[PDB]
Amino acid sequence: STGSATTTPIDSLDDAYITPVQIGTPAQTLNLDFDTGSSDLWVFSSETTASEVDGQTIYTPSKSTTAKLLSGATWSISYGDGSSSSGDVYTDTVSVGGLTVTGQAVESAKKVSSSFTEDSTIDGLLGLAFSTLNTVSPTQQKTFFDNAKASLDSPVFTADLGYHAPGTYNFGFIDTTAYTGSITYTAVSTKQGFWEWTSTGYAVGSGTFKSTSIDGIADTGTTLLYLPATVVSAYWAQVSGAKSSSSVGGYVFPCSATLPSFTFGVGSARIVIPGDYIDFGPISTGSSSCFGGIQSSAGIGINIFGDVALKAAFVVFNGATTPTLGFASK
Repeated sequence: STGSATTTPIDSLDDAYITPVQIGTPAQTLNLDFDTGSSDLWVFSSETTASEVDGQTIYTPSKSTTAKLLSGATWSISYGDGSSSSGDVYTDTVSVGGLTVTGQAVESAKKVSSSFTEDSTIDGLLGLAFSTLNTVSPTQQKTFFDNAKASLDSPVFTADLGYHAPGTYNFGFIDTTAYTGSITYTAVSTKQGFWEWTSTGYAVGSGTFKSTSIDGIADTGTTLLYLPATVVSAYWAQVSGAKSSSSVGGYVFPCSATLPSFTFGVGSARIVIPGDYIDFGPISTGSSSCFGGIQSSAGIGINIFGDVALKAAFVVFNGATTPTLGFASK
């Protein structure tokens, strides 16, 4: 089997992407944030504290003839950025772009933090990291991909995120029309539960490539590109007037600037992030200070190849017995 679904930016800055997902019978369609950096499929629901719902579409298990309470199971997740959610668990039928999994754990939120409430466009998360990070207790549950894997034509999914435009998540096949040149594959460590890999270096603008190993995660649920302070400083040093602002929370730059590209290495291959992809617009409405899309990972504890980086590529998440990651230009 295969599946193919369009993923759409939630706003004009590509702060996140939503993908429609069919849950239950008859189908209830929710727009979920596909997240290769976490491993829980959780949704706003009829059980969510009313004051914490503000415009989201909810899953109502009592209206699904295929929903079953997973007795005794609870879940609770605290994301790196301080957001959180928790609740109980149903199993139900979940379909993504024509690909159907029966008995998928659908984690129903009883509580969500303010960041989730305030984002009316995101109805929940669909985790695509390794199932070892799943938070359901006392019986850990599998991700949608893990459940689908054996049925797929090939045990892969691909992320093709758009810049200020829709893109695609495919399951079970590689669309050879969706990228240019070749796909370069690189090793993955699953030791921390992530799609963790090592970039071979970077360049700033038309500058020379610096060969250096940068370990990090391919994380569709993170907006920005988080890299070591040395690398980030070298980037922003090429933008007149750029500075790191503790008050704002990272590097800012004059909105009148033209940003240089940023290149990252995948083996001997190179992925070029155009300068425009690194512009996250005014820090507040009407400001002439703009927020940067490349930020320091210092004090995160891990480097993160988030949407800024991934949207410059066609990315293969290869879930074979020994997983790997593939990157192509597009």
